[PDB]
Amino acid sequence: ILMAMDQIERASDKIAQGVIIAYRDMQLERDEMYGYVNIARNLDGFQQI
Amino acid sequence: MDVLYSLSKTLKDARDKIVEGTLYSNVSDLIQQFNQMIITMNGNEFQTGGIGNLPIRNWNFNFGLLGTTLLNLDANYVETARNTIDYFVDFVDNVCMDEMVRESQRNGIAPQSDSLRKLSAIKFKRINFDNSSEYIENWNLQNRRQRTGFTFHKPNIFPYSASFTLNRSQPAHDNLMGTMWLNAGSEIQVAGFDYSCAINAPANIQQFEHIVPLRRVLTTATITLLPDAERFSFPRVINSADGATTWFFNPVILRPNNVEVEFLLNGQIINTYQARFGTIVARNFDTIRLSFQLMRPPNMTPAVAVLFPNAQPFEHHATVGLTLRIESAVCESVLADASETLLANVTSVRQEYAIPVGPVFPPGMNWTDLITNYSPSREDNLQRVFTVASIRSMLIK
Amino acid sequence: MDVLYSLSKTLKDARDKIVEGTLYSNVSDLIQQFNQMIITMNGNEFQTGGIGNLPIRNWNFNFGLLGTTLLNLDANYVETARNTIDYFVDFVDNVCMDEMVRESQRNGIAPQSDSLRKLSAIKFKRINFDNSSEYIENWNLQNRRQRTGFTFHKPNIFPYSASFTLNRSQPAHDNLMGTMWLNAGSEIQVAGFDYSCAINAPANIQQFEHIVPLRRVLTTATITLLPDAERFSFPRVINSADGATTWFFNPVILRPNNVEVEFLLNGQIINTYQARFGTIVARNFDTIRLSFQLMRPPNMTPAVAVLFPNAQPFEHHATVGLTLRIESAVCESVLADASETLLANVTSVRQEYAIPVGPVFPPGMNWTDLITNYSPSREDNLQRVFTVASIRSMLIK
Amino acid sequence: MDVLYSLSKTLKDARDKIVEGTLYSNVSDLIQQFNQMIITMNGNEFQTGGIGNLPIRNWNFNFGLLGTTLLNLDANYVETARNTIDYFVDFVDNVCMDEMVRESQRNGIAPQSDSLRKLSAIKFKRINFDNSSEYIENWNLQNRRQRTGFTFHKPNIFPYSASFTLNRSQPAHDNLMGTMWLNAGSEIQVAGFDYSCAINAPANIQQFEHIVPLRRVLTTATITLLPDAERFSFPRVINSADGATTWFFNPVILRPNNVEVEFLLNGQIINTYQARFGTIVARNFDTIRLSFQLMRPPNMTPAVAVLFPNAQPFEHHATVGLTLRIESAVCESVLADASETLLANVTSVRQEYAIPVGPVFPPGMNWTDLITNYSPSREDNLQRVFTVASIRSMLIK
Amino acid sequence: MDVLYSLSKTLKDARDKIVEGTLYSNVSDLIQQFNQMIITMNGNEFQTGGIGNLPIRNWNFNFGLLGTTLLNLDANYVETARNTIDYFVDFVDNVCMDEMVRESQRNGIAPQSDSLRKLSAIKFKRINFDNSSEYIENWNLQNRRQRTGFTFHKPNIFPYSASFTLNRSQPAHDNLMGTMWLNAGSEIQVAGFDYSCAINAPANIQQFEHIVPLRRVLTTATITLLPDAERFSFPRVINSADGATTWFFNPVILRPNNVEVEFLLNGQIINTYQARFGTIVARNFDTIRLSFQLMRPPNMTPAVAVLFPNAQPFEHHATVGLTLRIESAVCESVLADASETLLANVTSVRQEYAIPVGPVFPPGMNWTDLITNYSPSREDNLQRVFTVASIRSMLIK
Repeated sequence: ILMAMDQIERASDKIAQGVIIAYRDMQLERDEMYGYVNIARNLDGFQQI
Repeated sequence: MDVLYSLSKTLKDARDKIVEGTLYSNVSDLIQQFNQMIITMNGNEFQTGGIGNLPIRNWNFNFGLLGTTLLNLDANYVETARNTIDYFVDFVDNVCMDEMVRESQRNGIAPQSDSLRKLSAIKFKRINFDNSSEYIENWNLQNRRQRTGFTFHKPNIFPYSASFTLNRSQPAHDNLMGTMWLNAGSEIQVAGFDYSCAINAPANIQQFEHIVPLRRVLTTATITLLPDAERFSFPRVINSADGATTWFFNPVILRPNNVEVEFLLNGQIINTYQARFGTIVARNFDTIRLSFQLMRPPNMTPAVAVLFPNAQPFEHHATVGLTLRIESAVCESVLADASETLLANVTSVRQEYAIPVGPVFPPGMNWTDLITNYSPSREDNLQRVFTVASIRSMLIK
Repeated sequence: MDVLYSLSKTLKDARDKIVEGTLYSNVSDLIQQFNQMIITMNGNEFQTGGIGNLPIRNWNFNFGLLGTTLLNLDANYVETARNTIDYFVDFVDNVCMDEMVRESQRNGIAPQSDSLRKLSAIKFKRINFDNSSEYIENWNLQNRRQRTGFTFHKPNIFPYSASFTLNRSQPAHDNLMGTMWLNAGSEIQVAGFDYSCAINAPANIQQFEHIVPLRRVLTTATITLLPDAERFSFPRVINSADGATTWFFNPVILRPNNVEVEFLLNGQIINTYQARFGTIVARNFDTIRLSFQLMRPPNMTPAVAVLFPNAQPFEHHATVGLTLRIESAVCESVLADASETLLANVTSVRQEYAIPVGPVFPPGMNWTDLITNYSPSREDNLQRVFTVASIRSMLIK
Repeated sequence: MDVLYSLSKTLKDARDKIVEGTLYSNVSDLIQQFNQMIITMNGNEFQTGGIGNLPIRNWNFNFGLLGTTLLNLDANYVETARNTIDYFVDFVDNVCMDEMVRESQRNGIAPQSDSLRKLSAIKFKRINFDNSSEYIENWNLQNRRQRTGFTFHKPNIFPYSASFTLNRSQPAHDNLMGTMWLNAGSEIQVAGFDYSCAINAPANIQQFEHIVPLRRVLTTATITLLPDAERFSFPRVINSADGATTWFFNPVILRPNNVEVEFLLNGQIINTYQARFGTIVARNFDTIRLSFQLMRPPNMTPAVAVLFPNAQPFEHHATVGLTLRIESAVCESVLADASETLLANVTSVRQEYAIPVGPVFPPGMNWTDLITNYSPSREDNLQRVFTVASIRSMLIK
Repeated sequence: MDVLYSLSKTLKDARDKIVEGTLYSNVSDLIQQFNQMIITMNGNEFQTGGIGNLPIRNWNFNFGLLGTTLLNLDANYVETARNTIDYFVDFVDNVCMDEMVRESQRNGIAPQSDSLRKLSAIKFKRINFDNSSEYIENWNLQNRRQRTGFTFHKPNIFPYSASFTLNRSQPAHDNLMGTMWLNAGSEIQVAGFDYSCAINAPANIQQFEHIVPLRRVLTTATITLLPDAERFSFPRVINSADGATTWFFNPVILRPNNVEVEFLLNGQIINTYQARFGTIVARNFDTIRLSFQLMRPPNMTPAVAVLFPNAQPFEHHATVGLTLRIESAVCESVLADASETLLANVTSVRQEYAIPVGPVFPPGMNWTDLITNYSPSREDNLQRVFTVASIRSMLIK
């Protein structure tokens, strides 16, 4: 139940996993379930708080 | 390193299998992997070039994502896929060409160019499509302190040397007895010559020996053995080491008897063959030792009776020849062969941008100068450059 | 053209994947591909042959779809698939044989046989599984006018040519001096012969120059260099250019001096190597130039002075030989290679049905005449026939 | 039989595809296959070894299922996978080694060891995965009587036999007219020599004939024809037929004319090539019969009158030769090649433990004696051993 | 590797900080580390030895915990800690000794014994306490490929070579003018001798120079320079150059004039010193060249007037000397010194268990033969073994 915690937690459609702010013009992603959605798959390259 | 191969394999798959008309269900895994790769590589900066004459280029990865909706692929899908593919493959090829042109005398198993240094981070370890290629599999095996292997067709492993050693010598050079050989490529030609046909040697039989070691460990080698060597079967005029002496050599190929080969490893006997020819094989050997007897025929015809006088005045000298060719063999280290294009591609890329000679590799990538002083660090660097060259060979055909 | 390769690849996968015991998820994509193929191919009749001794057969695909099972297959499903596989492999073999034996001066990129043209319509483009082989990738990339090439090992490129040249000649034929060469297959052997031992030439050194052109350029080639002629070193009775009288030949081999191997591009110096022998690498070239000097030995022992006097008559002539052998290279245009059985398959299919000499290929599929008159139209036709043969060589081992 | 190949393939795929970071939608089917194989292979004991010096080994399988819930493979999953993969690799290697050396003269196309016999029952049939290599698919095709095919590169098909015959001889061996030929590997060099230059034979033309029977059937073979013997041109001292005397040889090479080369199948003419040196191509043949001519030149120069005097003495004799080599071929049976390491592999594994041998295989896998007498049972046993070797080469290098 | 040093440091602190009566405030972190180590290591199994003379030792980690109470430690707590301390010390010592006697040709940095390879797993990373010694810090900084650095007290870098050269020579050995030098450890004692007293030489100055190449590059070298040599300053009897007899050498010391010491790097004269003695500093150097001149005394007193006759008969010779000693050194690569004793411990265990000799280390782990050909692979092996020895020396004095 702990090894698969992240998959159960993230797949929920009521809570998110954080917010990324960059103040730089960045494009959005295209997915076959949300259409044009603003999603960041990874969090590399920023300060984690 | 392995991340680069995963990217190369994914790029090849996207370049090839994405064609009009195919069912989308056949590339669902491929399209998902491609989307994951685009996500991982996006939003990063990479630099290349700066040493020698490689044009410095700057890459910024701002790209979209391929759709996962169309039931059957269409033309615009292909055009967008190729639009991404061209930039990705240009980046891959430039990364490879930048990696090939830098070397380190120590720790050659590690990345040297900035691109592979950045790709070593754990963040970029999300793209590991497969390791089906033999060279990349060998690299992974070497990365975990385990046995490796390679398969080659006629691998040039013998050092290039051309010399002859005399056992009996005279200043006038008219009564000689010695061994002449040439170790070129993957073929060995050894011929022992005598001027008297054993008229004064004990028991009318002359014994000849010849030793050629090796710098690595060949394994499971098919060896072709044939008598009466080719190159040493016609008259020659050859200079000597004195720097002022020239002698003549008139060969007459006798028949070889009691041919003895000895495959040695670490100063021990592993395979021994006697009085056999055709195609032979040894399991594991490190050096080759050959033994044979030059025998004077006790029975002669007048046409032969004039050929071998019983006095010092000699009209024709005698010798026997042996040829040894390695057709197929298995090695544990990277070796340049005649059935691949790796070392040739590395040298071509080196000379294309005219990189100045490094501290480790001899100038011009001269193979003989590399093999005459083979070192394990040079072996590791050669393995790295050969793996990256094989990665390059998967893109430009 | 792509449809035939799709058929071959999917037939091999279906034959070598659907065996009793495997899980259902291992053949899902293949099962759907076969279902789509059966849906698309049924109904459309086809005709093969019509020319030569190849029988004129008919085809009308009347096969239903395949089943499935959740746990594992059953042998009845296996044989139901196998019968359809047999019909399809017969059809593919027949259409490949039909495609092999048609050619014309007009653009050969377009299909020629009616079966392929009827297959190449938009109506049957959905059955396009993948392009992962080598020749198919080359074809697809050449369709879009990009960098193309093929992997060659011991390429049989140079035409059969046995000719010699003279620099000074006499009607008596006892004072010859010139260059004799034999460039057969992938091996180049050039020998410069002198009878006067350079006792009359300035600086006592005789210069020999040899040049050989190449029709199609080469890239990242590896060539071994041996400073001898293991073939042109025998006593010979060579016919003169007169056609009725012959002259005598008797060589003695000295070590060549100032061996210069040159690689040029359109008359521009690219790669130079001085006094180096062994496996060397040339970045790119399209012509080969060899220059070497025959030097009279500074010191002559009696066994040497017996043969090279200041007098006129000679019986033991002098000659130095050079060996050139190409191991592997990648060429932009397709060339008949030795590592694959493509040429043999092409000529077998051409000669089975007694198809006379066409307007392009020389009679008997002789390679020397075809490669001596290489043209871009012939290049395209050769590429097409090679790709068809490669597709055919996948189903009937 | 195919179960061992399936085990090798699944182990290799798991070792080169189960790497941390890959998407889980790329190895789902492979992981399903691995888990099902583990489920099917649990609880069965196996005994391996017990012949010769090969140690006796025992194997027990008892393991739990892997994980299938993660979406990105991490350290623990790959660690467990490698932990079980090492044990499976050891099992495969030892089972293959034990089953390989064993031989029999009855039913050499059936399993021979305890492991293979127990692993080819009904229950263990649900682990077959695929047949992607060439040797295993050839095995499958030959099992149900389909056309057999094999691709070789310069294979050792002709045996080794250095024998010669003389048409006109003398009791003292001074005036001879006969033929010599060295048949070894895939090379055929037949030379004809006439001492008198056909001054007593009609029409001044002397004909030499030779036949070389191949031991099996070939198909789609490329032949390079160099019209000069590389060997039978150096001075020789050769022992005569009776073994009581040896005679002298001083050949001089003359170019051959009216060269006829023919390829016959089932005792019937199939292909005819005349006076075409270089590259030739044949479709299917079983016996090579060569007929060439030597013609005395009509007019001669002052350097030639001393070569062929019509008088009694003879010291230099007109000699011709043809070089026949196969650069590629396709056969229906199995023969030792030059591009791979099958024969080397079997010889190494057999000689490592020195299994006692009966009347099944030739002593020490002597290839020449094996080709000498070729019984179908030997062919089947050799094919089975080569297939097992190919399976072995997939996992352990 | 780092885990081993962490274990060593933690064990040393545990054994030398936990003494009866000490306050809890000085051991809190150490108590936490000990508890973490025992709670992580428990339940595993380890094997070691089995090669040479080390029997297979099996270790099981099963110990209790340490209470977080008893602010002041009593003796019972001391003994309970001591038992586990002794067991851990024995385990660490045996593992280190097993590791110290295994070598490999390639990838020498990585561990070879099964114990360390197992310890390099993922779950054991929890104990990586700290890094404080020179070797551990240098290793962990080399893992990121940063600048390396070691401090040595009078190292031994110069290979032994008691070689001499003669500029002018004759088979009489009574008129010589040359130089003699010794390369023993950190001492360079060069000397230049003359028999003619420079009467024949122009300007009465006999030039002397000498070159000694260092195998590695040093930085921040303090050099003590003295103008007198105390080795080649006594009557001696020395074998000749080739060696056929013995010549005599009767020296007299003279004041060197214009002494020049230069430290070079790749052909650049970096640091210079002219007519200076005492101490000098070279910031970065790899080669040493010394030049000094013998000067005939322009003025003489009766004794030295009779010392050198103007003719060829010479009863006494003249010789100048120099002395160079490396006081302290800083190098980028590991070395053996006269202060640290890690090489001594390595050789001690080597000859304690008499492990066979690998091809990468000369017998006896001698320093002269090893430094004769200093290879990067041997350098990596030296670095690994020296780091392991430094780890060991922190536990067993």
